[PDB]
Amino acid sequence: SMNPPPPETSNPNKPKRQTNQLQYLLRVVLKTLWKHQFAWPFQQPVDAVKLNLPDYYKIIKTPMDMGTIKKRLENNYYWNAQECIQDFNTMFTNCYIYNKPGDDIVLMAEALEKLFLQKINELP
Ligand SMILES: COc1ccccc1S(=O)(=O)Nc1ccc2c(c1)CN(C)C(=O)N2
Ligand code: NA
Repeated sequence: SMNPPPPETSNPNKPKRQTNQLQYLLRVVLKTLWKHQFAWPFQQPVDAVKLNLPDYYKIIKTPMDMGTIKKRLENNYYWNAQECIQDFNTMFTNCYIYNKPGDDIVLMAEALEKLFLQKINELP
């Protein structure tokens, strides 16, 4: 039932880059998912305590969320767009691993993932 430390959004010895694809990821891909009606459960690390998911971090070993991704993009944390896309991917996959098909949270993820894949297709 306890919360690990959240994923790092800074790392001084990690090599950083600003690519036009990273800037799109923040301006278009994240900005869009963030405003969606189903974004709220993914805007911060899962709080296993408040949300009574005491098995969450017993099951999910690579947690990720949009609050973390957003800060990482804001902190120029990534080397390339693929690293960032990978964090979105981890976020979705965790949801599908942890919860059951037909859970409301799964239908939420599923709608953001459809939207995500549509906005990523238009990646410059
Ligand atoms: C039943 O609780 C919920 C159902 C749908 C959406 C959100 C909630 S909750 O925020 O009250 N609790 C919740 C319940 C389950 C999850 C999560 C949150 C977050 N998450 C990423 C996950 O994978 N499972
Ligand atoms: Na650098």
